Amino acid sequence: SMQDPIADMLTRIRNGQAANKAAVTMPSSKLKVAIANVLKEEGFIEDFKVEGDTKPELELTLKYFQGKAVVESIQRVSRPGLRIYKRKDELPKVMAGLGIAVVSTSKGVMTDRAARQAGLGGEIICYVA
Amino acid sequence: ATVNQLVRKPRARKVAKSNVPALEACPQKRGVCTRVYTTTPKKPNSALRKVCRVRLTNGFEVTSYIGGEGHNLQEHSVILIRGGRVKDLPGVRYHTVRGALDCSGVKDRKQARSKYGVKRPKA
Amino acid sequence: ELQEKLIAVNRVSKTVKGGRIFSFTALTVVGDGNGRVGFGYGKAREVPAAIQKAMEKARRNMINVALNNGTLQHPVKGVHTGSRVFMQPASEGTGIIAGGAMRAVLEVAGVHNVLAKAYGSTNPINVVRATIDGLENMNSPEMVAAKRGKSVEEILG
Amino acid sequence: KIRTLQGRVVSDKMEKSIVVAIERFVKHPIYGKFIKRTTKLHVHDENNECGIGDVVEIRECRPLSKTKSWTLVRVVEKAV
Amino acid sequence: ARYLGPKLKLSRREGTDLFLKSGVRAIDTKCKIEQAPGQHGARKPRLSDYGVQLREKQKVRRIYGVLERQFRNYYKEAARLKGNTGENLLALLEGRLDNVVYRMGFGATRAEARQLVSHKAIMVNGRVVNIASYQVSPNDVVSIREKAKKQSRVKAALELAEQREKPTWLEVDAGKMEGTFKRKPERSDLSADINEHLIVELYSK
Amino acid sequence: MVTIRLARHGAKKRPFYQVVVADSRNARNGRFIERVGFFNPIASEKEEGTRLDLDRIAHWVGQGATISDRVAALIKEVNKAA
RNA sequence: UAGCUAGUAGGUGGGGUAACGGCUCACCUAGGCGACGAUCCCUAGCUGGUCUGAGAGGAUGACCAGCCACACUGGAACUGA
RNA sequence: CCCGCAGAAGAAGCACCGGCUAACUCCGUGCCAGCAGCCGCGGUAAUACGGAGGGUGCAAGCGUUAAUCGGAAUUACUGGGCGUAAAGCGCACGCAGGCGGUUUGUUAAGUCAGAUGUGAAAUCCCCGGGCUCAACCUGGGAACUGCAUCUGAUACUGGCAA
Repeated sequence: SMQDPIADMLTRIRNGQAANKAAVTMPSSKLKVAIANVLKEEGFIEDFKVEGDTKPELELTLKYFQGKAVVESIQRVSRPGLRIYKRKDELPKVMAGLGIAVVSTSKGVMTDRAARQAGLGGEIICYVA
Repeated sequence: ATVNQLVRKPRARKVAKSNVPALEACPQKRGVCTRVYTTTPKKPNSALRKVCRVRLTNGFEVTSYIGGEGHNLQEHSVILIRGGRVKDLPGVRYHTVRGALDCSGVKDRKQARSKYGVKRPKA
Repeated sequence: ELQEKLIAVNRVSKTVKGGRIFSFTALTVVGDGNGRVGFGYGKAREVPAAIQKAMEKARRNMINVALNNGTLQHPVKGVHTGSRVFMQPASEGTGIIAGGAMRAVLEVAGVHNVLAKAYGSTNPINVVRATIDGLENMNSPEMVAAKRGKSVEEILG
Repeated sequence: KIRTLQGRVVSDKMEKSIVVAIERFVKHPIYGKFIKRTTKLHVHDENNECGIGDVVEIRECRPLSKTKSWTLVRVVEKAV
Repeated sequence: ARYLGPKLKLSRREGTDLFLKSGVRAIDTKCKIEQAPGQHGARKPRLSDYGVQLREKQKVRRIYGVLERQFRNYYKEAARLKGNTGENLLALLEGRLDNVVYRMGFGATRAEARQLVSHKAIMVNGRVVNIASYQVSPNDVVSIREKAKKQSRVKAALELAEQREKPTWLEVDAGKMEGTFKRKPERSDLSADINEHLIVELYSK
Repeated sequence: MVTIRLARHGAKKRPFYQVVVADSRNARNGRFIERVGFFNPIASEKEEGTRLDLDRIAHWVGQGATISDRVAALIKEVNKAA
């Protein structure tokens, strides 16, 4: 009954990239707009924006290189039935480090590579390699 | 599936039953060999397989196969059995160690002599 | 220069009004040892007629796989109808530690140092296609930094 | 500074002594889900100012009975 | 140990020359290689991929004379070492002094060169060793003892090795039949005809 | 009493004693309190045959520890200078 | 094996112990534990570790070290730090 | 440990050889005798039984049995399934339990970072040292993935308030 909105966000990106949709709209949230900024600064999406005041609408324009998606895989690792937290030294490297893992640290959400050089770990959200 | 159900009831490991239940963790046992006789195998094969009905020293009473060509077992010979089924005989799970305590080695083996227990034809 | 390898030969049957007709099916792989592998599967009435029919299908079904200086780029999974091949770059974890019918598809591509395991049905026809799509799903750092990130130094630090 | 444990009163029917359940999120050893596990404790209190359903801070003391080694510190969060 | 047997029949099974009888006889015309490892030597097997891993192990063992339980312990100490397991394995076999004094020329054969260690004859850094398996550190000299030296053809086994390769990671002088051990060999320095991949892949199954 | 004594380790005909602080009621290689050095009688004249933590030993004898006779000869052959 | 418990659960007081304590008595209260498994049954010395395994795990507790328990069987106390 | 001396003199077996699985023919025997881990071999030309020759593997051992893990992703946390292969309760309502939209504040339990105490020694691992090498012994370090307290962080989860 919509108990994970974060996995609903990655599912819309996954199904949108599979269906060759040019853009994906979803109900916005403070956490969704945070991890969408991680994908935009890392190059998986383009040009996310929030339209609305009381019921805001997160809208992401997906990315294609040739006739293929950019996110080949976007998994959700800490689902609400099983939360996963990692220390600094066992933060995962996804697809040998050429695909990022969004980790929620106490200094905001960032990639795993950003969290290692910042020196702290946290709840890992998704493997968006 | 469903990790919250495994917490309630963990993965039941399948127990493993032994295949030779004549006092497990014993490499051999010793029995007195009542009723040495010969029987017939299962369907695609045909011979006269020579078996014992040995009475083991722990109180069990099992049948055991006698390898090699011709034996000397007679009804009271205290022998030594080991594991290993035969597949041809319905419920023979053990072999007799040829060479041990009453079971002579097989006459005129010259090849694979440590099985069938014969001692290196000197001359 | 185009090193070949024969995987397996079966004896398949047909069962017609007279009796049953036996045919032989040969599964082969070819490769240059450089990152270009292809497999062929031919069937014929004789064994050497099938192995050379399968080479010709293998020479024209070659695909290009980007391997990282003798080994893979990243771990990869390889599902294809009952075979669930997993691989690992195994950074000079020397040898092709891989099962039969996967050992030979890796030695002709030029891969020298994998760790690999075949889960599921280890049928040799399916595990060959299971690695070959699994090899081509593996992407290079200079081609993943062509779509995201957009320099090689950014995605690897 | 002392180890102070919080918890909620389950029953109080026994004459200057009380039982307090304490909850702890323990990560499961094998599976890794954080299970909520209870911990009952027989807690001593003179002037027995507590009822059922009441959040108490307790602390560990010398044995005061067969089962009691914990004593009351203060009652926060009074039951309605 | 040491197999004691028809030392050139092992070379016929591997189909190569393992350098096992090049002592006084120069060349191996008198062997009938490539045609009879046994009675059925005219046949050619299909030689499945387990067998080509096996024959590569048995080639490397029969060159250096190591038996299997000692050879397996070399693989364990080449797996845990740093770097290339296949190259560390050949670097350990080329560090035993029965192989080293063969490489220095003091023995015309590795089987002779280790019987020169059962002569109480070879001496490294003052000490006589008696151990074929002695790993030589890469700053060392070896020498022949005064007692069992100049045993004329064992001295003539030295000049035989001027016709063979003159390896790189060694020096000799033939003064007192003396030599020294530089750095451990490279993979390119040694024979470069054997596939150490197949030995590493053999022990993983 | 709390004693400072040896504890024989090593191989047959090749001993290796570890000077150690233990309650005297324990076994020779038994339960101890802290290891405080070692002593090799088969030292082979190379660099080392005995090493003792003297400030850690002198901490113990000020608490009432009793140094046994062989290790008392060891602190005399360190000589506290050379 | 689904209910178990009457010194049982708590309180006061006296006694007892090197020491807290139903540790033991008298009295008062009627509690205490249990489906995050009480009780009952079967098995078992525990640990550092060992074996296996890529790992996670599974199996295990010989030797060596730490702790416990026992000394023909069932009891009991004496002496004594 | 070292020196001297008759001196090749005192010192090589065991299993396997159809497939898996490295290694083959001949004779004997004829669904008998037998083999066998599995699939199965034997009914007159047995590379499968029994000898012999030849070979392969290992070696002062080599086989067999027993036992445990592995292979077994066949109890799947990592890492499986449930239309027909084994598997969705006959269908609901529901307490305990698990999970929970969105915004701000606060708390800091989970979580994260750092520190301190501890996690006995030995083993295991790393760099060394010593027994002629090795096993073995040993120095130093790492590790002991843990637990507790302290001081921070506040994205997420929980608590509390709106």
